[PDB]
Amino acid sequence: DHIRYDILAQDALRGVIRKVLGEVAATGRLPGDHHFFITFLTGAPGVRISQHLKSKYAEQMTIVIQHQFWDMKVTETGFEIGLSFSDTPEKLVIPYNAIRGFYDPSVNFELEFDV
Amino acid sequence: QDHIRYDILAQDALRGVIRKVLGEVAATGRLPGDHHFFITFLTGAPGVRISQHLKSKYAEQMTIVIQHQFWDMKVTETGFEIGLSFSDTPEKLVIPYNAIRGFYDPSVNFELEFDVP
Repeated sequence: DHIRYDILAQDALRGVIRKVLGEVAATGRLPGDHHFFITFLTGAPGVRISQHLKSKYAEQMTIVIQHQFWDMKVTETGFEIGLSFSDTPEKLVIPYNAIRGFYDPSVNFELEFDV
Repeated sequence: QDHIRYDILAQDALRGVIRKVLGEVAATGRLPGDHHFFITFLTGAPGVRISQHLKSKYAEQMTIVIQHQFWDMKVTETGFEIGLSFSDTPEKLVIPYNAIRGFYDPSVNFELEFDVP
């Protein structure tokens, strides 16, 4: 039991999500008809949100990076993005370890983690 | 139309798990707990270095077991090297990571598969 394959795998997969949106942010544009549905834990450590959003999605929120999003920056720890809302601009930092689900419908790809 | 190819990205990532695990063992020199690996690879793939004895005994695929009697395990950038005994004649094997087709750890029922061809 000395080997935590489950952890190792999820860090590895986690790092795929890093590479991906890592190159989407490089060019600012999203390739072909691609787009992501990243589901994360609003209260996870490392997460940077607003009491506004947190008082809206107490446990977990699901953003959607499509057509045009903004300010997306991608670090080894997580991704920062802009999220224009009906009444206020929001900017959240979502650390990878906080992501519990990544879904890309264009190529029917799905990742799920234990949070 | 896929511009990202998640599969190739997931595969190299998981292949990366085999690297740190095999690399951790190569460090110490002993498998932890009841862990042991069933590594299946292509004897034909390039970079693979095995003897005529084994290449003839095994056509294209082969499954090796790292458990009780292994020596000189060296993890490199390209793949890894391991020493095992087959029918009492010691052997040295060079397996490049991209030649691995499957990795199984019966100890904790953990298996990984790749498109080795």
